[PDB]
Amino acid sequence: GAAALVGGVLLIGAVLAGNSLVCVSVATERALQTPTNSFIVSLAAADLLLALLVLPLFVYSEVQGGAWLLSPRLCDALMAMDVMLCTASIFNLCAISVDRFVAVAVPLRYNRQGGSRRQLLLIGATWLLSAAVAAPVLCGLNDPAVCRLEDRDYVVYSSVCSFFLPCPLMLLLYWATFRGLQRWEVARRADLEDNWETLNDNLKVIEKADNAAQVKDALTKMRAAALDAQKATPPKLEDKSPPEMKDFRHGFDILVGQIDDALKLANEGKVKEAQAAAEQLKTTRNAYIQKYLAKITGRERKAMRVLPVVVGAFLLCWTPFFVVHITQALCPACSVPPRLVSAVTWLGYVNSALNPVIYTVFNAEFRNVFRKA
Ligand SMILES: CNc1cc(OC)c(C(=O)N[C@@H]2CCN(Cc3ccccc3)[C@@H]2C)cc1Cl
Ligand SMILES: CCCCCCCC/C=C/CCCCCCCC(=O)O
Ligand SMILES: CCCCCCCC/C=C/CCCCCCCC(=O)O
Ligand SMILES: CCCCCCCC/C=C/CCCCCCCC(=O)O
Ligand SMILES: CCCCCCCC/C=C\CCCCCCCC(=O)O
Repeated sequence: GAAALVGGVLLIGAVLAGNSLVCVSVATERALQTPTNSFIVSLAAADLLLALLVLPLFVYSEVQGGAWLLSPRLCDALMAMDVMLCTASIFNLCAISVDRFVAVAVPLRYNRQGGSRRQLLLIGATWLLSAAVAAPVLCGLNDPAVCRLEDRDYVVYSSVCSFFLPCPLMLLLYWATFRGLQRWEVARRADLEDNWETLNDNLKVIEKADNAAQVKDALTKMRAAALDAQKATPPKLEDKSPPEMKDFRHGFDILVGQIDDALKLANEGKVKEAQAAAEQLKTTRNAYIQKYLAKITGRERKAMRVLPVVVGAFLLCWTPFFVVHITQALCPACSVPPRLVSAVTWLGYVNSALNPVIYTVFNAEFRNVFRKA
């Protein structure tokens, strides 16, 4: 009993603190405001809701040796929430894989600034779907001194719908996505990184230049780097002929054109004007260039490194739970030691504390936002 209490309090504390720190960090920091991180916030919410609505009465139950002394309707409420929040977590890991696959497979360019908010819409769908899976639990599925899902048909249904069916689908999509990105990565990575650096560095030289000569020299180096980068063809388009190739180079053509206009200004000694033109180059790079540079240099694939770790931890933490529960539901005679049933439940809930740690260790932006304690 004391161990359930101690472990339980620590668990609830860790989930609340870790996941709130994630939510607030995506809130405070512009560098964490990305499409992927919308889902990460959603997952954090699921874990916060778990710590607030489910874990306390779960811990209380465990201190009372598994006994349930409260009403059966409250039990039904708790179990529906339990099922929904577990399902929401999984469906959101699924949604990330669907979102990232579409981002990689379907390059889009918008006229208007900003995102489409399609991630928000997908996240909303994810939660409604999870509620749909969980909804029958609220209507009362049990035949009573314990709080368990006794309906064997329902348990098989949800085990399949919430876990054994989405997990293979999500693993296939993550795999296609990573393979998809690899195809965009140029062989001569270091050369393109050099070009990218020459661009970003000299933009900074231009901002703090003392005179027109320095601005002109920097612009000249940018021009050279832009033209070099324009020749770095990803393997995806290497088998293409001079359509697709028109899209790729066109961005660099706009950039060089703007650099040329800026050079004329710098050459005439119009430093202020040349500097303002260099700032408009920053926006062009963001529009037609920067997203594709990060893809073709291998940076976007690198930034996705944290996702397999999150998925891996989830599978590690929840696979025993679902194997135990579907086995029981399929085969009453397949007697699982109550002690093990309890163990795999704790392991499932411990996952809700792990993700903040995983981000901090395995994702650069979260890690850097952390490291400035
Ligand atoms: C997403 N699919 C499921 C999820 C479940 O729990 C997360 C369960 C489940 O059986 N949960 C039981 C029911 C109650 N829960 C522990 C608990 C929570 C709150 C108060 C007391 C006990 C247990 C882990 C079953 C399914 Cl099919
Ligand atoms: C059951 C625990 C271990 C299973 C973890 C599952 C990992 C989910 C992600 C799968 C996609 C492949 C990820 C492998 C590293 C990236 C590959 C690459 O860079 O091309
Ligand atoms: C790729 C499959 C991952 C399987 C699930 C991983 C579970 C996550 C648990 C956290 C362990 C953290 C310790 C790792 C330290 C090494 C980090 C590093 O080398 O960069
Ligand atoms: C600001 C990041 C959002 C998450 C906040 C942190 C949540 C709890 C994590 C802290 C536990 C730290 C465990 C040690 C790993 C960090 C070490 C490192 O930075 O490399
Ligand atoms: C996606 C993660 C990996 C999944 C692991 C494999 C899942 C296996 C789960 C089901 C095994 C339970 C079946 C045992 C009783 C079956 C009754 C019978 O044989 O008639």
